[PDB]
Amino acid sequence: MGHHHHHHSHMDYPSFDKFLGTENAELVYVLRHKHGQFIYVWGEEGAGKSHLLQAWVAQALEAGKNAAYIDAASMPLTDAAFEAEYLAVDQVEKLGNEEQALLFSIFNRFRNSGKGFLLLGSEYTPQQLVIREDLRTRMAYCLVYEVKP
Repeated sequence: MGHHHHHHSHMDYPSFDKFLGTENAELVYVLRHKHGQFIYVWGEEGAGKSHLLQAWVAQALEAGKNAAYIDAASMPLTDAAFEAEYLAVDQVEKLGNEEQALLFSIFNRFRNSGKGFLLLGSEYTPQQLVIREDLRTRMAYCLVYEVKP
């Protein structure tokens, strides 16, 4: 249920302070629920936080299934990513060439098999980001979800 998303550009404040009991509760803050197969978010999560991405990766890992999250602005993409069934990519925009074609191939392997779980987050939009048209068309297979009421 939902199907409602309207671009309300607010929440530009970090809002954080020292906890700071040094608990392992940081893992509990990660532990969330799963969601749709192909989900693209912008703002509410994909802003260099990726905690919901890590949650989604972890809940898949618990099922004995392969899952990984990659910072597209901190870590490079590898062919090893094809081992994972659940992929999460945050800060997608800085994709260059090989990694972008690799990602494209990932999209194909997903759509071809009828499998593949993907979660992307950034600050703009999939059809507005500076990417090649071959990848951009594949970005349309991912849903756009805003957690805004």
